[PDB]
Amino acid sequence: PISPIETVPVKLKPGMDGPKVKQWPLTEEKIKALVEICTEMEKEGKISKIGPENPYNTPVFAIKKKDSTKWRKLVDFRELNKRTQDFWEVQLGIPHPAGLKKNKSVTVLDVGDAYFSVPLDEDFRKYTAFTIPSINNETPGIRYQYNVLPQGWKGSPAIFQSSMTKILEPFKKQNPDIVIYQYMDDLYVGSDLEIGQHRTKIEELRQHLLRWGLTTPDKKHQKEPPFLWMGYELHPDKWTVQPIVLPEKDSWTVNDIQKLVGKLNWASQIYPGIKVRQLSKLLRGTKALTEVIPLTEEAELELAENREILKEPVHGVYYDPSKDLIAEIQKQGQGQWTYQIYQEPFKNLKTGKYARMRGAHTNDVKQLTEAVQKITTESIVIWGKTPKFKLPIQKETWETWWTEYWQATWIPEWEFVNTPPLVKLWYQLE
Amino acid sequence: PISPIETVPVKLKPGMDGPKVKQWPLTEEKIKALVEICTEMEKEGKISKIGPENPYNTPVFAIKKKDSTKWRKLVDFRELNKRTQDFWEVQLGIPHPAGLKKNKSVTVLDVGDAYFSVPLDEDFRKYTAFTIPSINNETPGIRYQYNVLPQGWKGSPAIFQSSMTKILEPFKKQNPDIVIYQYMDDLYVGSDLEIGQHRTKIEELRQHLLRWGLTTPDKKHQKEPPFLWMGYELHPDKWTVQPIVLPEKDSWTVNDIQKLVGKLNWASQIYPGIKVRQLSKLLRGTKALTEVIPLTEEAELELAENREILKEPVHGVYYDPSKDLIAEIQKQGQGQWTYQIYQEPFKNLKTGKYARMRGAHTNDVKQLTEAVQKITTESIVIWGKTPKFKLPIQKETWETWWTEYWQATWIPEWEFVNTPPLVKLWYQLEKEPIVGAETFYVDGAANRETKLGKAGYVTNKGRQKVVPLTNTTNQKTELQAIYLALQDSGLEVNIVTDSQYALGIIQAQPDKSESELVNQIIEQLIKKEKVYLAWVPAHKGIGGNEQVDKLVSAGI
Ligand SMILES: CC(=O)c1ccc(C)cc1N[C@H](C(N)=O)c1c(Cl)cccc1Cl
Repeated sequence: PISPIETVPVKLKPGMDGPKVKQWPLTEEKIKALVEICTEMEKEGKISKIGPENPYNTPVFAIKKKDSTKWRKLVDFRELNKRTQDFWEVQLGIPHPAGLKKNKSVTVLDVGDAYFSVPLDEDFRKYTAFTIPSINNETPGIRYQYNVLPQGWKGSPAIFQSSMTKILEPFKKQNPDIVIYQYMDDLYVGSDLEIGQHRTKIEELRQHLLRWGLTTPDKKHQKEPPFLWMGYELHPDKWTVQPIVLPEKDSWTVNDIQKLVGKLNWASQIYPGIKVRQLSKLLRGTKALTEVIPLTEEAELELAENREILKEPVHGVYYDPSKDLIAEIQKQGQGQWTYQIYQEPFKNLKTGKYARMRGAHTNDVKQLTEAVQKITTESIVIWGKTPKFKLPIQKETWETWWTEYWQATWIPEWEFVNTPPLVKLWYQLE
Repeated sequence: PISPIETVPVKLKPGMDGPKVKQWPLTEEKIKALVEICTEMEKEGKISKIGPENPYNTPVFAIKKKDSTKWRKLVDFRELNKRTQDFWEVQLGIPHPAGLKKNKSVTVLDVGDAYFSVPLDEDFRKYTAFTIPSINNETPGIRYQYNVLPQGWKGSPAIFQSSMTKILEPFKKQNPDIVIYQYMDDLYVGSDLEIGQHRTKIEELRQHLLRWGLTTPDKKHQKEPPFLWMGYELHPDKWTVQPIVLPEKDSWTVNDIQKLVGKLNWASQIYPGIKVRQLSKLLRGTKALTEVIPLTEEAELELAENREILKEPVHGVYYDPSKDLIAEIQKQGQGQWTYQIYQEPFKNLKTGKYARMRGAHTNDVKQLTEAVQKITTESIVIWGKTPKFKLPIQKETWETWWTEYWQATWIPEWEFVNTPPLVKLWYQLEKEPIVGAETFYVDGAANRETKLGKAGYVTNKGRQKVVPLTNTTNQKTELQAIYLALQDSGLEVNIVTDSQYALGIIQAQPDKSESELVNQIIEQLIKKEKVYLAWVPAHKGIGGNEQVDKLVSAGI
């Protein structure tokens, strides 16, 4: 049904035309699924095929977000955003609650299906153009364009911002000590009450939502070993750490001392004022390796002294909203990985480790993907911004498989590290 | 014959106007050669004479081809295409024959004046204005204007294509399963019906199109069975590139060499084995197509090694989804690998090659994997599917690779295969330092400006050594120093370094690198029993480095 509701005229940053991104080749199964989805949406008036006059485009993908059964239609609006939303980052930006992080428990739930009913500016749909790729370039692409509000887009929830707040009041009222942030198709809700009491308050909001509109928060269902029920429950209470960790035992041989000092010299680049000379002096003798050499006096003063500087470190812990967040992950153990987020080199905002039960699915890629996603949400909460990921993998490899384990509505900007970092330690950071 | 099809809306680039080019007249027989066409084109409705209003001009040309009996004209919209908006990439991608389904009968129709039948936006017509003054330039009032798609205009391809796709829409409905592919001025229709039963539907289609203003000149079939599309030669059950002849000179240039490589690579699709490692390695020089590049001994043994295959014709099969897909990869050496994809044994579907160029020293495994990639990507692009991989590699060797390497990857279904060039890891550096092995603290450098360096070492057991070097880099030194440390060492050794650079290359566990030295080092690394390696700061670093570098510096 065509809704007579009025739209909001959308004008991006002049001197910057619409997106003309390249549609990655997809699996047959993937294209057909997308065809299904689209054909359905086409009926739902949501989208409409276009002609050649529309030269713009946008990537599309097939995900299995729900619980790996039905296909979700992911859309890479990473460009359109830059093109519009970055000027609608102020022109309609949603402020971030700097306490959300200080919270004790947070839950994320989809609310993308919300904008589907809302109409889109007439003089702008063109830019929403996306294409379903034909196998082996058989026929040209199947071209459509959103007549309503796009899910993947950032300018969508911005507009829905109004209608959202309004619907939120009733809950925000009866429940004041509950924070709510709206980043794209998702709503993050934070509470300080225990899980049980908290989980119930959720179904509440879930139900409340379904009450005030066809806004249907995708249902509950178990999955992993310790049986869950619903919602991605995050706990920013423990969102902190110092993954440094020095050898509490292995500090006897030359090598143990050798390799040690090297890391410490890299640490210089981060934590300032780290004395190792008194220590490095104990090896200057070109002595034989593996020789079990005990620690001296004046050298022992450089060990404990700088071992406490790593426990409590603060200096320039400033986050610049002007600058962008950069997160680079590095493969470590057979299951563990390490991420470091900063905006300026060595000025580490948040360092964290990741690891997926090495056994259920010891997939190299799967992990990375998962990690990327987790690292992302972590920032959203903490800064309400998506980092540019420096990914340690092959450009092509990724553009082939990320969409295989991608369980998010959003797609962060990424780069690929083709360089081996000697920064790989037992427990590495950046 | 115009088309009643809905013309798509066309406009100019933001705040831009149509071309205005009062072309210089030509009182030649050419001036009349035009009216012959225009006053028979306007008759056919293609164009129309417009009032002396605002319509701005565009260059006209009444030229005719060499001895062309039909004196046909041609107008070039070079400036117009500048003003007109951007359309959708008509033929962005290209369909590769290797991913087609074998059809019993096929026929190709000529859609020449196809563009001349499709109408043009009623509001864009005015931009196509053109004029033609006669003799004494006393009658310039011979201005026309296009109504259909102008030949050589910007939108003509995208639109037409678009229009056409919409024109076939209803036809492939009343009788689906009939494969119809359009390309520029071509229409490749293919169906699995007997010649007669097949030729039936064809005439249907023709009349169908005929009812849409578009006409098919050729009565039924005219295009001979062996088709030539983008070089590709097409046949009902096979495909190849019939014409693939590369001449032999004695002193060619870059201009000729690039083309040679071009043709060779083109042939890589089917002709299995075709290599270009050395054949291209020489183009590395400052591009100057008119500069003659002296053939090398290897370049000789390669071209000849290539011609060997190219001299004899080989074909490729088609796709049959019902059967599974498979591809096998094999190493050729010097960073050159070759792959073949097929469904039925020796029923080659397609082949190709991958090469790690411009870069140097890389693991054999990294490549095999990189290879898998190029293919995977290609498989999907063509069949939209991932093939079962048949590759020469032990699971164990591979496992330890991804477990040890830093960059993350993923190689789907793959099975082992046997072939002399068995890919493997010949060595592995000791994780933990060796207890009963000599230690070789090493150092090296060079007076960057003088180009003369010094490499050497010192051991736990005061076994020093130093060797001067000239005409080398600071890096070549750091490496040389290790080769030494290896040479004069025993079976199991521990080596310490000050170069992060030197450290890497080795850990990469590469092999067969064009770098002579690296090879001399690799071979050492293979012979050895155990080998540990560590790294420490270059300058302010001690552990011995505080005396090993003070020993290798003398001159500046
Ligand atoms: C995408 C496609 O079907 C296509 C693309 C380029 C060319 C030259 C012919 C094409 N199809 C034709 C056809 N009418 O089906 C074709 C096939 Cl399917 C197999 C072998 C020869 C031929 Cl001519």
